[PDB]
Amino acid sequence: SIAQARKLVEQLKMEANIDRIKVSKAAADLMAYCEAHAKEDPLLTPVPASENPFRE
Amino acid sequence: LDQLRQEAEQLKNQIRDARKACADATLSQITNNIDPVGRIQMRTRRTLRGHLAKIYAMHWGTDSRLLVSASQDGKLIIWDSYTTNKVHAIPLRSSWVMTCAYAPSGNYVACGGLDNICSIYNLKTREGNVRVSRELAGHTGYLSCCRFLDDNQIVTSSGDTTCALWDIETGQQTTTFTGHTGDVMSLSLAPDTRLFVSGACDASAKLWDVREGMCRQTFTGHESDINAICFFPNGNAFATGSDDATCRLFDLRADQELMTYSHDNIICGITSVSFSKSGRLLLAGYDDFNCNVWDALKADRAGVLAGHDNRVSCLGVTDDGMAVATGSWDSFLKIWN
Amino acid sequence: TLSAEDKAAVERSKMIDRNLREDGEKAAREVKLLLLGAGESGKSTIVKQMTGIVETHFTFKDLHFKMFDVGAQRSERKKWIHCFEGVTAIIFCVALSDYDLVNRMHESMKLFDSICNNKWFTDTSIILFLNKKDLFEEKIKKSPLTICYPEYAGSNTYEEAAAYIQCQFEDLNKRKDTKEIYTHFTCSTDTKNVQFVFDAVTDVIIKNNLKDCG
Amino acid sequence: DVQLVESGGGLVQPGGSRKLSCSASGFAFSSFGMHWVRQAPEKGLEWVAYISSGSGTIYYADTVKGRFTISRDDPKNTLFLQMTSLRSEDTAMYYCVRSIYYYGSSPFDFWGQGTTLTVSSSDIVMTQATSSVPVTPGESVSISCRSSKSLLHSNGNTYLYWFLQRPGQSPQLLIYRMSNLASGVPDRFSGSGSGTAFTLTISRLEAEDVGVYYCMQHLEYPLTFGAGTKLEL
Amino acid sequence: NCCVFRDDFIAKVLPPVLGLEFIFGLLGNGLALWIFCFHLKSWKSSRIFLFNLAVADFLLIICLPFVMDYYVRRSDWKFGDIPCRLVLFMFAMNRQGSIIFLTVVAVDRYFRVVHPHHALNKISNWTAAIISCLLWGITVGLTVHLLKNGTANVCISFSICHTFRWHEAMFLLEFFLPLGIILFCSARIIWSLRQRQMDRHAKIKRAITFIMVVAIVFVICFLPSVVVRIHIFWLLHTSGTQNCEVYRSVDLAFFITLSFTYMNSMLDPVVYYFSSPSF
Ligand SMILES: CC(C)n1nnc2cc(C(=O)O)ccc21
Repeated sequence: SIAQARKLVEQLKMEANIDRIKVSKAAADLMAYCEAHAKEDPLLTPVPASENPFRE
Repeated sequence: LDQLRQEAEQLKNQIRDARKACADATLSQITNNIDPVGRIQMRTRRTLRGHLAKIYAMHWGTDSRLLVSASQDGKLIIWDSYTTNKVHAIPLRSSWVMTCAYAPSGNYVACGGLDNICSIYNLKTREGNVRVSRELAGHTGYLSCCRFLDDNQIVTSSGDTTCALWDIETGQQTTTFTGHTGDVMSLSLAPDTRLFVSGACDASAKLWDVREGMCRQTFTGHESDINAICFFPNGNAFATGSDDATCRLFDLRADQELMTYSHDNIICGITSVSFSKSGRLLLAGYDDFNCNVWDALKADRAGVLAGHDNRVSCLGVTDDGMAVATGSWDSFLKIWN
Repeated sequence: TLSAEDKAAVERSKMIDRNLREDGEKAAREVKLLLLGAGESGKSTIVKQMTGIVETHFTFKDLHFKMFDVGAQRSERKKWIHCFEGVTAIIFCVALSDYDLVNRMHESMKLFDSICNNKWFTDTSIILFLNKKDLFEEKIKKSPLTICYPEYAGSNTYEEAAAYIQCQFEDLNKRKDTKEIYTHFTCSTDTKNVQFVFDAVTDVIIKNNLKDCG
Repeated sequence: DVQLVESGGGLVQPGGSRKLSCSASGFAFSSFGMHWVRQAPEKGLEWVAYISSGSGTIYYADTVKGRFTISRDDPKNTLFLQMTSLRSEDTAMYYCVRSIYYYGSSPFDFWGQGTTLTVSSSDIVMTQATSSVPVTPGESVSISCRSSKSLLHSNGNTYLYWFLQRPGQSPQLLIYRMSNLASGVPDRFSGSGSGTAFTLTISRLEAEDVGVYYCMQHLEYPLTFGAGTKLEL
Repeated sequence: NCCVFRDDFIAKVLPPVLGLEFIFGLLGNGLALWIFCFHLKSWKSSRIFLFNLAVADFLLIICLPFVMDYYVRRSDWKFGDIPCRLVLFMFAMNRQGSIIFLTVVAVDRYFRVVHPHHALNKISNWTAAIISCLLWGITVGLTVHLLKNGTANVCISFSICHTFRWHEAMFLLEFFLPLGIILFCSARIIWSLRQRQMDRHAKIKRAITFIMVVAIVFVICFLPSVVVRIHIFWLLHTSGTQNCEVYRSVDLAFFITLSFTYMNSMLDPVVYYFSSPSF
């Protein structure tokens, strides 16, 4: 189990050494992407029945 | 001996403290002024029939017109969503199938499940019939989900708490991802394709790296098994559906949870999660006979896709974002819009 | 309305539907039997009397039986157990001689409580099988059953327990209204085990037919 | 390997009867529709008959309606065409063509070797104005085949096919649905156009591409082939 | 021949109660046909046949409103020049469909609980519809044959006249054969299900009461018509006719019996919610 514990410790060190960005910036990026691509979402805005392939 | 455990606990505490330091105004504070998506009414445009058992998985081809559905009947039907036709009816060898995958090129479909064998079927044979190109073996447990990389590499998640990237031509485990504790119940591939995330039953999700082959990040915050997972279209966030009726959207860059999509009216588990084309909408295949579609920026439920007579097992959205197929345990696919 | 290619595609779809219907009818004519167990308990003996999932096709009295020996699975049972929602019976082998071995009957009873009371099997009968009768009788002669069941009081001889273990297996069924746990001591029996399976499956089929029919 | 060999030829007196049989070989015959295409000794191709998958619906050409009978034997993997009252104009060498119809399929993928038969002494009219055109190797050529009806169905597909026949060879498919290249064909070939107007485009025409090029409608099931354009020099 | 009939005070007092029972049966048949709206979760061969019986009930249940030609008390029918000619066929259709579908459901139950592993128990729903239409065609057949407007009063006509030709024996056989089939099926069901195998469950008990109820309702509803027809045939054989007081009393008894034969319509929807999951 010593090898397993050493592997877990090394994995924890690797997963903790990573630099993390601010959550506010990530939320802003998510909102910006959603707003930018909301135009090309037929799922959100119902497409006109002419362009809908599933007429059915 | 115990020094290693103490160091691991200290590292975990340091990681939690670092995440808390990176915390700031929540997603609600940011996207509070944004208007609601509005009520979303969604009609069953098509209702594919022909399965004689419970559907366990579905996947949309890259053309967003062909989908392959796997059911405990033992059949792998490839539908034509536009006209509800059946292009192929593959007679899977082992009737206990619990996953399916349509290759991006459209020339292959993968199936697997309780047999612990991932079979790579072929579609463009010169003989005009589906022939098993390769049956991958090596997983010591039930296969949960498989996803093609481009055409020859396929990654699988099995009940042996390990994920593996294969080489179809060689048929050998090129890379094995280990580090999970419980059964890896679902898998999802990033659009960039160099990363993927898996949600295991140990109430934790990890960010794997296909190239180098180790868990880049570990996400926690659930309280039960993670039965489904999906990437945000931008490839910087993913959502997990747990057994405690809580879709949770994490972020890769901040290494944190952003929301907990929960409602007191729901007490049932989750089976499938998928975004929309822009990611503004997040679907969810709740097992209480219906799928609830929520706004992925304000956590408010914004419509119900009721109409299934049994548990909604598998769910998927087309590449172009024109439809959302939901496969229930009632022997019926259903394409919405 | 539809072009030539579309008409031929609909022809192909109709042919696929016909093949699916035929295969579904053939499958429904068959009878599926999940086979659980405590491990080493004697599933080999019963499967002889007739990786992952180990199927077994054997026919009797013009009836095609399918036994899904699932003991090879090592994952968590909660995730894949719902796959067997449609089985018409659940054979459950239990090692009678194992009462003094290592206390394995407590594990077997826990497994029975987990399976019988599981939400997915509220209406599927359990064909309990108690085998290793000769070894159980020899052990009962050698030692009493108080090792595993101290609450038991009796002469500690075979059949003087009146199948005491069988009683403890039956009362473990919480929902006695919607299922019947058939029991049958599986000795050599001169191939009567298959007969007991056949009567139990026929009874379950009759119950299913009547439930469906009005 | 997939191979289609047909037999039943030979000289026949006018007004007689003869059965022509196709011998399938290893391409899952039971799920393949089959056509019968004839070639006049000096003229272009012409559709004859067709039997669907599973011996379902069945069609015929107006010239041979009633006179000819087509049947298939899936267990024997053999295709039969029974002809009665053969006329003088009925002389032709008959090709045996497979075709599978589903979304994204490639109908008329493979053509049999062909059986030579001699006899002793709607209807969208496709057109190929250019009878022949010489071209040097390494150059780019374009063959135009104007139709007489809008081939663009409401589904968006344009049911036009392009076939190239090498000298003394069975015709092979080049482009299906006016834009999708066949499997195994070189990328040089390319089709384009619009409703009632199509033009195959081949760039850097190499050797072994000389032959008669045929266009084909598939909208109205009384199919019609083009007159055929031959490439020389 | 006929001697027509007389003493219609009973036929003017009690058949009003018959019409009230018909209205109640119409309500029951509406409840039974409400499966198209509510109880459409799943359709099986047994459900198909039960819905067929419901439709056969509803035909007469709606034909009773078609009996709305203003005054009708004892012998005063009006506006029946053809209307009632169709009404008679509708009533015969209801009776024959009820008989045939009772026998069909009894045989279906016998096959389901005596030969369990038999292909018939797993008949495809389309095959159920096909066989249903086939039985409907047979019923319309017989009915026509048996029936084949203004007779004295605008609407009075039946088998009161004795034409012999032994067709009465044909009708009696067409009743007895369903009775024999149903009795045999019920006896085999009970004997096999209870004696050979224990089957002491409450579900089993309820399924036993179903067949008991079906047999009892069938015999009670349809035996009086058979016995009165047999008595009429015997009176035709012995002393012939012209003693029309005796056949007048017999005809009054036959009207009383016919009251129960059409009360079978109101007794029919008992099976729904007496042996099937409903409400
Ligand atoms: C309902 C009312 C018109 N009514 N009164 N006696 C009747 C006899 C019959 C009959 O024998 O078919 C039908 C209707 C009758």
